[PDB]
Amino acid sequence: MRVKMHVKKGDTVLVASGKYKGRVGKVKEVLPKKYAVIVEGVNIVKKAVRVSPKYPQGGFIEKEAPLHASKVRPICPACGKPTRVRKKFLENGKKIRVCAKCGGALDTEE
Amino acid sequence: LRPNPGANKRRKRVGRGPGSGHGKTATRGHKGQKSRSGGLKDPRRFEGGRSTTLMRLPKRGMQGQVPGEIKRPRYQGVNLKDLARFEGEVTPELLVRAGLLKKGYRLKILGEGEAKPLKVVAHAFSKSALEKLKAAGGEPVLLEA
RNA sequence: GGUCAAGAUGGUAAGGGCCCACGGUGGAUGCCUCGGCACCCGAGCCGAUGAAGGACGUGGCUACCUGCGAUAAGCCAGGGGGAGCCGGUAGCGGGCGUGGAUCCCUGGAUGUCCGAAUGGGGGAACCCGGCCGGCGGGAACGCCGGUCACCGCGCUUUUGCGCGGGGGGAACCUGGGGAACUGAAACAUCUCAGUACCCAGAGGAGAGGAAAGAGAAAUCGACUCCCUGAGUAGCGGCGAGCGAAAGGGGACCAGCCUAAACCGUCCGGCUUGUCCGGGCGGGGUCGUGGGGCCCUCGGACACCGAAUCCCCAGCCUAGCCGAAGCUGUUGGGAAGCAGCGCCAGAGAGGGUGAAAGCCCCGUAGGCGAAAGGUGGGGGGAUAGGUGAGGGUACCCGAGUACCCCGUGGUUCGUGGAGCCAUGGGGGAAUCUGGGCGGACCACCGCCUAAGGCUAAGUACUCCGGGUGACCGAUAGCGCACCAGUACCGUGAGGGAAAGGUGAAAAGAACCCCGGGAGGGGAGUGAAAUAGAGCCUGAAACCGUGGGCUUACAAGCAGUCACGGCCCCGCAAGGGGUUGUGGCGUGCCUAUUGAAGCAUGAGCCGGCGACUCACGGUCGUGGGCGAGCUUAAGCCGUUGAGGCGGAGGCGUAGGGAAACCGAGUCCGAACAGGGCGCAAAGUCCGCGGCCGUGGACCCGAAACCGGGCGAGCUAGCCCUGGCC
RNA sequence: CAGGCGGUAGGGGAGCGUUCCCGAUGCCGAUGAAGGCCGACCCGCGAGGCGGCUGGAGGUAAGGGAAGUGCGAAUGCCGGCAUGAGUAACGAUAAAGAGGGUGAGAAUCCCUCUCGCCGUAAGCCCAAGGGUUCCUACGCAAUGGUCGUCAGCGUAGGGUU
RNA sequence: CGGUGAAAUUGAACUGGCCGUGAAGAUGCGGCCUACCCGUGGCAGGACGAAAAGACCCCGUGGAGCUUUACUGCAGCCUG
Repeated sequence: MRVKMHVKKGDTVLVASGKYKGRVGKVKEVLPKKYAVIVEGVNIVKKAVRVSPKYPQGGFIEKEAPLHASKVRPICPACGKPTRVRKKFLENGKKIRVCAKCGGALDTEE
Repeated sequence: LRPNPGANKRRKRVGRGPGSGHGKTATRGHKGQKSRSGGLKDPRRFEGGRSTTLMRLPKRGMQGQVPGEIKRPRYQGVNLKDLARFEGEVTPELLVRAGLLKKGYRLKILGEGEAKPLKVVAHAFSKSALEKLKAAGGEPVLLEA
């Protein structure tokens, strides 16, 4: 939780929570880790405006706070994140490797 | 985690304010705050001057010497010596240079109990010294500049 | 049952008094911080390439806090970097980006107008002008532009071309000039003090810095700062007081130079021969020679104070990794209780809905890294310039040394008063020279003056980092965040307050009285007596209800007693409430003396005053009797203590001293006083305690320094008007 | 058994909380840190436990060490909150009364009609100095010394060449 | 009556007269005489009324402003 981070759009687990049921992290800041797991919001029973239906009450409430979420999940769930061994000419690949592994290859899924 | 100061040591009198119930500390106004009053001594100072004088140490700073360091044949022979040769030089341990008013200056013959001299060359031998030095059995000497 | 005479008691509050319940205004406040403050290390120069420091601008849509300035939420290039950003605004309305977008750094570009300002003026932040370029309606106008003080400074006297400075800066710093208080319980010498303050100026640190020194031993050897040197040596209405210096311990250790006629060279000289003037030099004194003549000479180790250059350039800010748990479980929560499985050259800490080594943290673990901006090291090279022997008539570091008085320094206040230092008048010596040790004279000794340069060790704190038997929002910087701004003053100048809703915004659709606020519901949620000034949220004061109590009463208060109520009560009885009665001058300060009519006192709350550093000094708790250790060098998450033996106290003292010495000065006196008598202290601490320091705390007339104002007021000057 | 025990100045002794330092964090704790609110067990007291309510997280000592500390009280310091008081006061004795209007409400706004006081000023005018505001449109919880649907008040927009 | 809504001083006070008394001019202590609960519009006597820690003073080896041929110097003038 700093100028540096955890997972990004990613897809991860909820340990100390109420859901645990991991899923799509719609957006995650740089400093306040502020990340939305699309896993628990509300309605803000909207303005009474025609902003929302003239008869409103916003629906998708999803600002995800706490940072006990168990980011990253290869064939393994709760795991920290490795770093590199480069291996290839100019190779950062700070992919995530521990027990199972996941790096969010630019392919099949984030 | 236990050895509290034995007997009394710890704060003995940092007595705060003036009295459990009451308080005020001293006399009457004559000794208020900015009241560090007639200090050390009023009429006592009158005394202080009270008298001509016969001891005058004039406009200067460079006196000579004739090294008056009180040394004792008694400490010597009772139990810290070598009955013939010790010399100013060997007197460090000697408590007749290991104090303060002339450490390195001159060791005199506090000739006392029994004989009363010095059997080691040097400087400072009471006359009584010269004599019981000669009796005790000693080779005293005295060269200059 | 009715009539009358008599007596005794009862309830009936407009309000008020003690008690209990339940509110409100007020913020104590417990804790809690992106905020101080304290110490230590790191760091230490800004500016005309017109800076520090501000005026007016720009952000599609912005008063403001921000960053840029007219190419203005920024353009350029390189260093860094993982995938999100269009600063604090989240909202509107639109976006850029894994063909390194946000952003961290280093060097880039215009870089508005003011501000040293300088092209000129000017109430700065705004109006003027002269030169070449440009565009426009051409000339006139008017913009971008490049343009044009002043200073002194050296160069081609003609470039007046080509430089310099100036302008800053919290504290440290050098010199310039330089004060009353208070003390001396008055106070004129004296004192604070060469302190405060005005100034000028070099810095990043200057200061001082190789000896006409010390000091007297046939000794030392730059300068600076620390400990010690004695607070003695001493300076003095010898009074308050003030107070050294060599040495020793320590730290830090380069030394280097120029006119100094003589050389010759030379150009100018005057005027010519043989004087002076100024350039090159050898000479260019380190602890003494230098030059010129004669002879012995001589044919590779030394670097600067940046001489200087290349580097591992230390960093600057971006870097990187990086140790091990889940199941359960009481919970709105768990990181918690419980189960088993886990890490560790890294159990420093914070952060993840209540207290984790194994969850968040690029930390302690260790390692990391760059082509810019800075150098000591280690080494090189660059190396100016140093680096011989005697002989001989001498000429060759300052224009004043020196001596009279008039003065400064210095531990020196006038004195027998020295040395350096200068304001007056005098007024010279080249190493047989000349000041210096002792006023001065005779000695020995000392050093080599009247020029020049700089490093290194103590100071200082703007700025950065870190640590705190250093602070919690009235203490801390006043200042924890749109406080040096609000606001008072003419200016100078003074100089607040206000920190927290909650775990996360889910912070309130919607219905209902109402103009609105605001008020009842629904949803929030774990709570909303957590609801927007909204945590914890007490005292004071005002309020709604309930209990007792009250209209023949004289009393701070009260309060001892008891009786009537009502209360928990098993009783014992315990509560609150009081009518009857007994006895009762309120507290603080300063008083012979107080109820005070003497005083302080409006009520609540938070602040609110005998300390610290040394000297000492007496105690007494503790180590050895000789006992103890500053300044430092060194090891030091914890940083671990160790060593450092210049000393000061003891260890006989007696004296004005010479000295003598446990003895002793008087003295010619065997008479007294200081003893001898150890009857060891010496050190660390804790503490009663003075002396200096503001030393229980706030309190005055005022004296002194530097500035601030004639839109204050009186005057005087200039210039219109009105009677 | 003494034997005594009013007693400021003042001197001696002995305890008390109080926020920190070790606290050799022991931990205690969301079945509450803490402060708070109330109470007929502890203390010779300064204080203590303990019980009950609040209250959201701390807090801390067994033994000892370190101190900005314990306060009516100083016409105190800073902030509240009271008091005469719902009396004194509204800024000029240059007076006003009506009708209709607009409004959630109009003594206190708008028109219009009666009426008094200025007029040599309560005239206009330039200038100074103020620097918003002026206007037009909405609004009034603050502000006018109550009003107030009025404004020189608040919000926005336009306004002097 | 209605809109409004302050200001010093003050322990708190529930505060009669007396004759007395007391630090010597008292509601508040003694003995006693009257008098119930409350408030408004007034009247000024006390509560030494408020006001300002007396400018009357004294006192403080206090301050400050003239002064004078008190004390010492500074200035400027005169002058070997």
